[PDB]
Amino acid sequence: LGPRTEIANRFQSFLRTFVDERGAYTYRDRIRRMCEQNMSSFVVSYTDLANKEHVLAYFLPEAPFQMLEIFDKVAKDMVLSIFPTYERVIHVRISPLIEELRTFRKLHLNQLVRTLGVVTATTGVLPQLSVIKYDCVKCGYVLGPFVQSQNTEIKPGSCPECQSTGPFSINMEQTLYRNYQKITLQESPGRIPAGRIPRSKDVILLADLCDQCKPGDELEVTGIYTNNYDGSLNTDQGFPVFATVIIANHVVVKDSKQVVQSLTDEDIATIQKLSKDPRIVERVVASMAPSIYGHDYIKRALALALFGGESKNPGEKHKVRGDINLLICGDPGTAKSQFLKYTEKVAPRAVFTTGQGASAVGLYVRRNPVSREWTLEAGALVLADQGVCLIDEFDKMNDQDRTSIHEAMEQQSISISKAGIVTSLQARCTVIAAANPIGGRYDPSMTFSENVNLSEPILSRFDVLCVVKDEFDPMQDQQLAKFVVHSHMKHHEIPQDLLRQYIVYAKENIRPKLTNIDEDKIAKMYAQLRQESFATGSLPITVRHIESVIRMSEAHARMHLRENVMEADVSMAIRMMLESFIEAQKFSVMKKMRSTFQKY
Amino acid sequence: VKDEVGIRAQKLFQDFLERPAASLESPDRCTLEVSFEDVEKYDQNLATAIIEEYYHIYPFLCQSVSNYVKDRIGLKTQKDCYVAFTEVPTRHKVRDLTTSKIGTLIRISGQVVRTHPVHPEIRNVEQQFKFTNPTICRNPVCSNRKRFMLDVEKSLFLDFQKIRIQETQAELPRGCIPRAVEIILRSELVETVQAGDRYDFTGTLIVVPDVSVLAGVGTRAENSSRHKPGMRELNYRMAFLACSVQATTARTDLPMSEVTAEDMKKQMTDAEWHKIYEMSKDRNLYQNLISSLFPSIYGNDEVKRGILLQQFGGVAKTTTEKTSLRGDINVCIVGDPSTAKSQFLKQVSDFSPRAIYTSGKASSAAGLTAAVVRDEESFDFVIEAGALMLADNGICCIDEFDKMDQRDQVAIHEAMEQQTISIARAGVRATLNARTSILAAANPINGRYDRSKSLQQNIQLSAPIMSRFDLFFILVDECNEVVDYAIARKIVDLHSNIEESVERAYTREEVLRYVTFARQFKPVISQEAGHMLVENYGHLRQRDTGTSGRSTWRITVRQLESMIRLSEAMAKLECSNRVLERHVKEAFRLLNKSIIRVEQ
DNA sequence: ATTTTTTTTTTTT
Ligand SMILES: Nc1ncnc2c1ncn2[C@@H]1O[C@H](COP(=O)(O)OP(=O)(O)OP(=O)(O)O)[C@@H](O)[C@H]1O
Ligand SMILES: Nc1ncnc2c1ncn2[C@@H]1O[C@H](COP(=O)(O)OP(=O)(O)OP(=O)(O)O)[C@@H](O)[C@H]1O
Repeated sequence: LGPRTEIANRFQSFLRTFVDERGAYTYRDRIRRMCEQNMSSFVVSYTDLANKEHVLAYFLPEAPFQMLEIFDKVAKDMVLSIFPTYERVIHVRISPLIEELRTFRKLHLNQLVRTLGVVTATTGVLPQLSVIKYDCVKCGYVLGPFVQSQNTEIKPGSCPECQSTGPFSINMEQTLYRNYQKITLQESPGRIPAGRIPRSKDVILLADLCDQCKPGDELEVTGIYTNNYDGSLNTDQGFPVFATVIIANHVVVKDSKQVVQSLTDEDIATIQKLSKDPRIVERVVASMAPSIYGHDYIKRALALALFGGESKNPGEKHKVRGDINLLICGDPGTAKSQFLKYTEKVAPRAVFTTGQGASAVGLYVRRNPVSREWTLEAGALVLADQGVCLIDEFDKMNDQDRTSIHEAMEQQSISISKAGIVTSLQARCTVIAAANPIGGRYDPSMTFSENVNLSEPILSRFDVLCVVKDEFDPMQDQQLAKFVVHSHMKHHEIPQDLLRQYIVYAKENIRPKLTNIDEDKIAKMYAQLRQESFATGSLPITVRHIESVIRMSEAHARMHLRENVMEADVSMAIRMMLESFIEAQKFSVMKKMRSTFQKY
Repeated sequence: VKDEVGIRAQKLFQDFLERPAASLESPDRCTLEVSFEDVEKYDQNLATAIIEEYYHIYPFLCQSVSNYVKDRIGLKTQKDCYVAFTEVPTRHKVRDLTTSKIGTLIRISGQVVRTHPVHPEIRNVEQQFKFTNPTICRNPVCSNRKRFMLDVEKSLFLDFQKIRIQETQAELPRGCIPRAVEIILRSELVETVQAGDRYDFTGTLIVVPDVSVLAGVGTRAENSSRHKPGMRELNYRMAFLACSVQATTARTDLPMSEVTAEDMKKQMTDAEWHKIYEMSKDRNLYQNLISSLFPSIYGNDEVKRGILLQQFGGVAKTTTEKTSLRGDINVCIVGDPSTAKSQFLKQVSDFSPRAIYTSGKASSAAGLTAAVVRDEESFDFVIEAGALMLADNGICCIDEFDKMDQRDQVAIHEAMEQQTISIARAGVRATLNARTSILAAANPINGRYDRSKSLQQNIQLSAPIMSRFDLFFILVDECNEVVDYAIARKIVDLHSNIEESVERAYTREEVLRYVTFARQFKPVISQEAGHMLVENYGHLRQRDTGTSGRSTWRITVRQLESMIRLSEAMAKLECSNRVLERHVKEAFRLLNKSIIRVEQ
C-alpha cells in the first residue's frame, strides 16, 4: 500500500520521542521492561495517540486490523534493531471511552471499538494455526512459500518440486500453534434496562489473553465486532443460522477484588488508627448498620461473620476448619429484608442466590469434547475462596445440597464416590440464610431445632445466630413513622470507601495463637452444664461451641490486632454467646445467666 | 417489463407527495410511516391496484423512496429502505387467511409472548434464502462449483428479531384455540415491544423457502431436464411478516370520554377542570362512587366503597435508595357460597385495562417465569417468559386461591413486598421489578363460618397469609326476607330492560377519566394529625391488645404503611395535596371495622 | 439412538 509509507514514520516519531509528564516517556522504557519481563504485550492509550495525531481515528476503522499489524511491525523493527541480543526467543494493547451492551449493531463491525461484558462457565484451552506447509508426494522438494498463510490456495501442477505434484501430500510437523480458550459472556445486574434479553454472545480471545477468566466475573475489553467465518450458507430455511463473534485485543479488569487504587492514597491512615483498639467495638460498630433502629444485636452479630478463614494446622491431625456459618429464624414483618448487600461488596469472593423456586441444585462432573451443544454446569465451591453464598428461604433446599455443605464444615471439602471421574472441590467459603419457621412465624423458648426444622447432622456444623421474638415498644414506633416521613423526605469513624482496607489488613497480619488462657472454664461449660443446663433445652455444648469461638472471638480480637490475648476480647465475643446461645432453651433459661454473668 | 406497473405505482406515489425523513438521516434508518388512505386521497382508490403486489413491488416503492431522499439529500448507493404503511380500514380476522392472501396488507393484532432475541443476518442482490455463494463466472469461463469470499465489509446490512403470537381475545370462537404464528420484523421496530399490547400490524403472509421437509409428501419433484440419447423435495408452510405497528388501548394528553378541549400543564392531561371539578370535592360524588358504578350489584356495600383506590396509584415518593416503597396493597374477598362472587369479578377485568382475568387453581409454579429451555432455540437460554408481571403497572387478579399448592408462598410474599423474580436453572442470577397487586378468591371450608373456631383455623392454611393481606372485607349470608327482596326487586328490572338497574348519575367514563387527574399531585405528608397517627395506631393497639386472650392476631407495620397509603391515595382522591386529618378518622374507623369480620 | 435437560401428568397417607 502507499499510505503505510507515512504511518511507520509517524509511529517511530512518537514511540521514543513524543513525551508528556516531564520526560522519559514510558514507551522508551516500556519496551525494555516487557523485554526483561519476557512478556510481549506492549500497551498504548488512545488518549496519548490522540494527543499525537487525531488523524489516527478515521483512516483507521476502514480496517482496524491493519492498524494493529502496522503497529506490530514497528514493534519488531524497534525490538531487534536495538535488542538483536534477545532475538532468538509481538502483539500490542490499547486501553478509553465506553459503549454499551446492545448498542453495537449491524453498523459496528470491524472498526475502532471499545466494549464490555462479564464471564460465566466455558471451555478449556486449545491451539490454532498460522502457516502453510503442505507438499511432498512426487519429488517433494523444499519449496517454501513466503508467508505464514491463513486461508490461501494456489494449487498448481507447476510448483517448484520439479514443478510437479498436482496431486497432494500433507505435513504433521514444523507447524506453528497458538493456545486459545473459549469464553462465555454475561452482562451486569447493575446496569439493567429492565429485564431485556440476557446477554451472551460469541466473543473471543487468544493465546496470551488466556487462562485468566473465571465464572460470573467481569473484565473490560477493547474488543471489535465480527461474525463467524461461515454462518450456515446454503439455499435453505426461512432464516440464516447466524451468530456473531467478538475477539479480544486488550483485557482490562472490571472487578479488581485485589488492591483497587492505582496512580485512595490520601485517606488511608484512618483505618488502622480508628479500627485498631478495643473501643472499635464502638467506633467501627456505630457505623455497623446505621439504617433503622431495632436490634443492635445483629449489628454486633453480622460484623464478625464477615471476617475469616484460615489454616493454622494443629498437631498433625488434619486441616480443621476455615469457615463462617450463619442462620436466623424470623417472620416477614421483621425488618430482615436487606439480607446480603454491603459487606459482600466488602467480600473479595461471594456469589448470590435467593430461595427455593430459585435455589441452586447445581450447588456434576464429566469431561467432553466440543461439538455443537456441549456444556455442563454445577456448584460454585471453587469460587468463594473465603466467599459467601447469599440466600434467603433456605429451609427448602435439598439434603444432598446440604451434604456438600456439611462436608465443607467437616473436612473442609466434599467427597465424590462411585462416579466416572472422581474429581474434587475444596470448600473454603461462607454461608448466609434467612428461612422461616414451622407451624408459623416463631415458636417460643421451646426448642429451636424444631422451632424451625433442619436435621441432625447438618446444623451442628452451623455457627452464627440471631432470633427475633418481638413485642411492642411504642416510642420507637412513633420515631419510626417520623422515620417514614423524614426518610421519605430525602426530597430530590472509618471512611466509607476504605473500610475494606480492614478486611485487607486486620485478618492479614495478626493471627494470634495462645495456650489455655483460662479455658478450663470451658471444662466447666462442658461438665457443669452437663450437670447444670441439664434438661430444659440443654444439650448444646460441643467442641464447636469453642471451635466456633476460635473462629469468631479471634475475629473480634483480630479487629484489634492484639497478637497476644487474655480472656478479655475473647469473652467479649462470648458476650455474643451469652446472648446467642441463651436463645435456644426453655424459659428455665437463666442457668446461663447464673452460669455466665461473670463471663458477661 | 411488467413491474413497470410498479414503476407507475411509485411514479404516481412520489410526484404529488413531493420532515421525519430528515430525522432519519443520521444512521439512515430509512423508516417512514404513511397512511393507506393516501391510496384514496391521491392514488385515486388504487387499494386493489396496490395491495396485492406488496412484496412483488415494494422493492420498487423502496427504490422510489430512496430516489425521493436523493431529491434533497446528497444520496449514495448505500441507501436501503423500509416502509411502514398504515391506517388500514376494514381490518381482517385471523381466519381471513388462505393461499389467496399472499402479498396483501391485512391488519391484525394479539399479544407478545414466547419471543426470540436479536441475532442479525458484485454489488448484486444475493441476499435471498434462495441463495448460493458458489456461482459460475462473471466475464470469463470459470467453474460452476468454485467460489470466492469477499467484501462483507464495505456493504449494506440489516438487523431483526423473532417472536410468536397467539390469537386475539376480542375474537374468540367456539371450539378453536389461539394458535401460535411466527414472524421476523425489521430493525427500527426491534425491541420496542413487550408482552401485552394491541395492534394493527401489516399481515403480509409469505411462505418458507424450506431446506428439508418432514411429512411433506405432496409432489416430490424438481426442475430437472428430460432424458434422451441427493435430489431435493418441496413442501412448505406459512408464516407472516410486517412493516408497521400501533400499540393501542393503553393511554395523559388524551382528552377522553367526558371532555372538551381545554388547557393544562399538558394539552389535556387534566384540562377538564371546568367539568370534572364539579365532581372533585362534592361528596355526593362519593355517594355516586358508591352507587353510580355498580347499579347491577348488591351485597355488602362497603366493598363497593373500599376497593376503589385499588385501581389508582399510591405513594412513589421522593425517598431513600436503600429499599423500595410501595403504593398499592394486598387485597382479598371471602364469604360463603351463593353470595355471588361473579357479579363484579369480571368487571374487575373490564373496568380498567391490564385487568387480567385468569384462574389460579389451574396454575403451576410456572405462572411467574415459565420454566427454562435447554436446546438452541434462540441462544440455548431464553427464560424471561412469564405469566404474572406482564402488567406494565397493572393488575393480575386470580380466582380460587384455595386448592392451590404451597408454591405461591415464595411467589407472593416477595411479590407485594420485595418485587423480585428468579428461577433455579442454568439461566442466570438476575431479578426484576413486580408491577402488580392482586385480590383474592378465597372461600371457607364448607363456606359456612360456624363461629366456633379461629378464622386461621376456619381456613386452616399457611401462616403469614392473613398478615400480608391487610384487608379482607367479607360478604356473609343470613336469612332475612328484606335483604333478598332488595335483590329480587332489582331483578324486577334487571330483565325489564328499561333502566334495568339502579339509577346512575355519574358515568363510568367520566369517572375513569378523572382517575388519571388524581395521579398528578404528589401529596407530601408532615401533617400534625398525620404525626398523631402514631396516637391512632397506639389507641388501635389497645384494641389489637383486645381479642388477645381469645383469638390473638398477627399484627405488624405493613398494616401501618397500609394505613398511610390509604390516607395518601385518599388525598390523591381528594384532588388535593397536603393530606387531610379526616383520613385519620376514616382509616381508623373502617380498619377497626376489619376486626368485626374475625370476632367469635 | 445415546450425550445436556423439566415439567406435566401418572397416581398418593
Ligand atoms: N423494628 C423494625 N424496624 C424497622 N422496620 C420494621 C421493624 N419491624 C417491622 N418493620 C417493617 O415491617 C416490614 C416487614 O415486612 P418485610 O418487607 O420485612 O418482609 P421480609 O422480612 O422482607 O420477608 P423475607 O425477609 O422473608 O423476605 C418491613 O417493611 C419493615 O419496614
Ligand atoms: N347482593 C347481590 N347482588 C347481586 N346479585 C346477587 C346478590 N346476591 C346474590 N346474587 C346473585 O346470586 C348469584 C350467585 O352465583 P355466582 O355465579 O356469582 O356464584 P359464585 O359467587 O361464583 O359461586 P361460588 O362463589 O360459590 O363459586 C349471582 O349471579 C348473583 O347475581
